[PDB]
Amino acid sequence: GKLQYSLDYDFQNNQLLVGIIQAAELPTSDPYVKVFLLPKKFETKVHRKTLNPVFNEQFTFKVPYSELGGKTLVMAVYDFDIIGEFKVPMNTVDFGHVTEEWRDLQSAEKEEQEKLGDICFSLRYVPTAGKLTVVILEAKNLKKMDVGGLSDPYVKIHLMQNGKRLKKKKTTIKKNTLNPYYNESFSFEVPFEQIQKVQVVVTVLDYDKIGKNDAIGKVFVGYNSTGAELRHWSDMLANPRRPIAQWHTLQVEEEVDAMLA
Amino acid sequence: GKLQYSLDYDFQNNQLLVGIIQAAELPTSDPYVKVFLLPKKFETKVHRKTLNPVFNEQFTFKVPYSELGGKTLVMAVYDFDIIGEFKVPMNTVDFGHVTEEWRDLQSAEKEEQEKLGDICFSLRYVPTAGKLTVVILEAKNLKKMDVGGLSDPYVKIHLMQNGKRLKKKKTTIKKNTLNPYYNESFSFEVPFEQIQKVQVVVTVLDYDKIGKNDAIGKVFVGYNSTGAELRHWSDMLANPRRPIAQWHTLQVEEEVDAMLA
Amino acid sequence: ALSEIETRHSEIIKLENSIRELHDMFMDMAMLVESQGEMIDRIEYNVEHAVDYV
Amino acid sequence: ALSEIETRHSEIIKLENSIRELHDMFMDMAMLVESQGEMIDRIEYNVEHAVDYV
Amino acid sequence: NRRLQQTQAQVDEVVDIMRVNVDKVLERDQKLSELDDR
Amino acid sequence: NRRLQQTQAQVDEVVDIMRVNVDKVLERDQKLSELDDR
Amino acid sequence: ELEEMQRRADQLADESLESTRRMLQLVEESKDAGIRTLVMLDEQGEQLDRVEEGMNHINQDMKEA
Amino acid sequence: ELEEMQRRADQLADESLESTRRMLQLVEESKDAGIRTLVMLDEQGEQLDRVEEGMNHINQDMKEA
Amino acid sequence: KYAKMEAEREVMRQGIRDKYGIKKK
Amino acid sequence: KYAKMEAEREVMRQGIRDKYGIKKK
Amino acid sequence: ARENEMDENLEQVSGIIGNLRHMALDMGNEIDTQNRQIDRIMEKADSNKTRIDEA
Amino acid sequence: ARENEMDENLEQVSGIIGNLRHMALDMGNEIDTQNRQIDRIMEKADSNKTRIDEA
Ligand SMILES: [Mg+2]
Ligand SMILES: [Mg+2]
Repeated sequence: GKLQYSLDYDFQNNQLLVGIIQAAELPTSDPYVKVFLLPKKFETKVHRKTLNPVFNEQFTFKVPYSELGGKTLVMAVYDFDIIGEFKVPMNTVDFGHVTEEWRDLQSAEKEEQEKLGDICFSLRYVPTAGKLTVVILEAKNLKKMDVGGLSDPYVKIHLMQNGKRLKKKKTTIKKNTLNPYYNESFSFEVPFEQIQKVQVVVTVLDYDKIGKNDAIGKVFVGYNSTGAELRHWSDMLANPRRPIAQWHTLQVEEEVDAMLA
Repeated sequence: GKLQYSLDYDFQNNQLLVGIIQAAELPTSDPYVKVFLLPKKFETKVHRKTLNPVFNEQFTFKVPYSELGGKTLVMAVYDFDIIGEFKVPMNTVDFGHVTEEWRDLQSAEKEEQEKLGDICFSLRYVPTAGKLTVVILEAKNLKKMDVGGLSDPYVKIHLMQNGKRLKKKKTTIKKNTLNPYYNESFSFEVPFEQIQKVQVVVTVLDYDKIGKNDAIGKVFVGYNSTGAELRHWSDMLANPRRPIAQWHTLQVEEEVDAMLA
Repeated sequence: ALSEIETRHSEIIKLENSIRELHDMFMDMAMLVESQGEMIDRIEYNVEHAVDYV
Repeated sequence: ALSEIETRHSEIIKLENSIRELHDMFMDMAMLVESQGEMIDRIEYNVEHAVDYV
Repeated sequence: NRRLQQTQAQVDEVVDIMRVNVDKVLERDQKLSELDDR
Repeated sequence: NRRLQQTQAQVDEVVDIMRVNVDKVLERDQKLSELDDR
Repeated sequence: ELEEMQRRADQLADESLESTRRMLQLVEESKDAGIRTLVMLDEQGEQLDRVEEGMNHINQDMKEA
Repeated sequence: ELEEMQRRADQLADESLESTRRMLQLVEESKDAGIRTLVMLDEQGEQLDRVEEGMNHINQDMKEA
Repeated sequence: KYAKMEAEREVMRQGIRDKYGIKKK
Repeated sequence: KYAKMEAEREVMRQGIRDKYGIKKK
Repeated sequence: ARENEMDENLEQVSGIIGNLRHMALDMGNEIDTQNRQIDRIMEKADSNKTRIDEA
Repeated sequence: ARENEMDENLEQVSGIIGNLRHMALDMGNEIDTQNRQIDRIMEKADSNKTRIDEA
């Protein structure tokens, strides 16, 4: 929101000083401020149920002028338990005189998506027939590869044994979505003597990135699986002839590949 | 191996009956038998880990006596997952009485070679000079034309464009071998404007059959090539100035010629 | 920078050759399936007459 | 009664898989703690030199 | 340049699928030829 | 049969404990990595 | 003689464009063959249904007699 | 074909025994890793004691000056 | 006869497999 | 540098949590 | 332009290859299903020649 | 026998899991105590950078 601040560089000592005096036009909120020492941090005066705090606190940072506008200030004031957000590039500022101004940005920058998305599929295993069926049902919250592209997801299913890729399947493409629905069924001939040695690897890829780095994320179930993945595999084996559906969180391709090697 | 069998022709009904009772002196093996209805087949009693099975199964076949020894029986018993082999001509047998005997042939007949052999050569293309170099390196597992002859292989290289044979090269002869080594280099002047329209056809021939059907097999690379052939051509173009060597499976002359027309 | 447009040209041509191979797979598939459909025509005839022949 | 020994077999195998997951937790714990001990080696050095540096 | 690499990668994927298909339809050809020449 | 069910139940208990331990040692890893890279 | 380098780049470029025109022709003929193939597989599949029913009837008559 | 049912029960049984041998190997390696981990935590804990003492001395020198 | 065209046909089949680099099972 | 290996390391950490189904607080 | 038509051609080829991809997957699924069916038909025809061969 | 070794193996695994149980509990207690200690060390190091930052 609205906010008065000061900015000073002391050339004799080689140090930058920013004042965080007053904030105005807030949405009540019990606030506190924090200094962004561009690539330390400062704990400012924490008000309590104050829709317009004051701090008059100065913040000193001993950076040489050879840093020359490379760094950049950022301040994100939080309603204590990030409502206020404003940033200033270190190279937009003339230190011929100290500066004091009102900035009023009341919107922060949305954090990059860390989770890769989730995939739901069913597993069925018929021991007598030695037949394993995977139904890719749906995926959701897929992480976008690049901003400003459009994502065209599809799924690969690999049946592995002893680290060898035995059989490979793929879904159709669903253009322009992060929440594809498939309901596509794939069958594998796996004799019950072998059913316990195999892994089923499930990868979600972006077709628009085919031929470069295109994997969004993956999981595997079966031999050496862990977590919710083993739990789904064991449910399948516990329930012969019956399809069992479960959600899975997608994991980082390089992490899972290290597990599969 | 050893094996008791019976052979009977019923003249009143016009039908031939062979009994496959017992087998002895086997090499353990889990066996089963199969009847050779000379130019049907019967699934006999399949033992399991039995180095001497018994079947007592009869096998009826309704052939007229006007077939008169033209057909011929064959039995090839297999260790189930062809160890036993014996054949009897239908015209060596007197049906004045039914016959029962021990046959003991424990060696089958080696199947005729179906693959034609493989050829290894390198490809190099220098765009600036417009120079294409083929090195015939070696061939292996060449199929013998006729049995009891000796094979004297050599290789022809034809540079084709638009279905026209432009230039023609040939290696020396290597007498009496199915695994010739050549290391013989042949160069073609092909301007880079034309390099993409040409085919290089590689044929392996038997000099001892010159003047009759003498081609063992062939392949071509270049325009309209497929499979491992295109892959070698593309590797060559991907790697200017550098020779790239690759194995190729020889293909049937009439099949490839249809592709080249 | 003439090397660059030479290499680009050979990538275009690799792509055309790959497409021609794909096109030949589609043509061969169509030819095979058509021949097999003449097979199935025959088989269906034979089974109509062997089912009325009982 | 072959169903019974099939289901028993899949319980044995569930038990082996559960154990393999436990074993991986123990291996990962050991790997992490070892890496952190290299961290602590460094930290203890730095603090020895920052305490003699006063 | 990206377009070329993407398009080549697409073609490669379909070629891989059709190679599997051509194998399957040659099996089909074998079985049907068997059923037919009777 | 009882042995199998008992042993599975034991393994399940230790897995539950170690899952908590692995969480705690990832916290430990975070704090120590912080103290170190200085 | 780098005299004709621009001309040479121009002839290669033209060869590339022409290549992409030939690509369009190949993939349109591919698509037509693939559609014809799916239509044949549809026709032949119904024929195979009739054939399996025929076989099941031939062994229906036998297993009674 | 229930002919090989006893054989099939026998192959499954053998797979189960073999499974329990692999279980013994996994839990013995687990135990070795757990003991190594407790020994490292003992070593590192004494190091952390030295680190805390170091910190308390660094702020002991400062709060006087 | 059926054997001449069936052996000829199996040659056509191996032709296709060879052309595309298809391995049998 | 410290940021590349520290971000890489935090990826290793989330790896473990994901693998075992561990939720953060 | 010169590189303009070339790139439009490539974008068009690229869209058509996406369609050939899904046609190829359909064809494979249908040939699979039909291959199992031809297997059942063959098993039943050999059973026929069995039951008639014995009668 | 056949089910004899299998059951002995299971009884042996079972005893070892009891030992892993108590090792796991110890490890958790020690990591807890040490996590509080690393917190104190961190608080005192940030207080250090405070007292030196002000001086
Ligand atoms: Mg159908
Ligand atoms: Mg301690």
